[PDB]
Amino acid sequence: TWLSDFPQAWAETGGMGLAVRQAPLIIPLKATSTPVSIKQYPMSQEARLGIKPHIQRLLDQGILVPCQSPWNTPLLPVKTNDYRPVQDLREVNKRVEDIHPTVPNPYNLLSGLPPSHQWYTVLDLKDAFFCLRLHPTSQPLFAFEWRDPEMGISGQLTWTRLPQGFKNSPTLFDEALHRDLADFRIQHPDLILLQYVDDLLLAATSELDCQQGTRALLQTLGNLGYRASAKKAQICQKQVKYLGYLLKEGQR
DNA sequence: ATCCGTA
DNA sequence: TAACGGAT
Repeated sequence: TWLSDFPQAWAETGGMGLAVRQAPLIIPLKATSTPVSIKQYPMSQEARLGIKPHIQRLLDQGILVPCQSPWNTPLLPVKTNDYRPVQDLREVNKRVEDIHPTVPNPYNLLSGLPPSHQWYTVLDLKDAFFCLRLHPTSQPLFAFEWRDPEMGISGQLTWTRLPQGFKNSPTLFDEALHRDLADFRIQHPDLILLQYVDDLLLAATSELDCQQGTRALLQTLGNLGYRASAKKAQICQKQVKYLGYLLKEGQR
């Protein structure tokens, strides 16, 4: 199967990703920016318990590390009745220098799919932002408080990877992956590759070309340190769901 | 929690 | 202005 020929390429079988060719990201602040320290709002035990194993996992993965920083933003519990950690990074976002929004809207992106290429593969990358390292100098920006009263735990944690909730993550990820896949595009002139942050579409003129192109794309992604979702993967189909659209016969 | 945008 | 939906 596809899952066994490319074990490195799938979130299921490859372990965590890390885009090794991408230098750790440095996040420039606006000229007048001063650190902001917002106090953590008290969390109910239910929400704390709901969130705890997620925090523990990220610590075990090295994605969260202890720290002490002049920046602090609130951790929110967000619920299905399962709680997930959602950091409110809005006051950090306002203080970070703006970048040009280079991710195309899906309409314009799909306008680049010729009707000549009707064999499709759709892959989405698992925990994409977490594959990009954050430079130690910018890590402090994203600190929050983790207090576990019934374990005598207090202190800040922060991210070593590009974080959810950060206004520039989607754009920075899209740009990083474009740099990492540029050569692939060069080696495969006959293929169409659409990238929308972590959502990929490969289109080919024939099923053979799609099979051979998908193999090469999976191999490339795994080698670069990215991980595709095998569960959601749509491989060499005449019809696929991409970015809310149904792609079929060159339509949509 | 807090911030932004329809009767 | 109260109220809500959606966002972090």
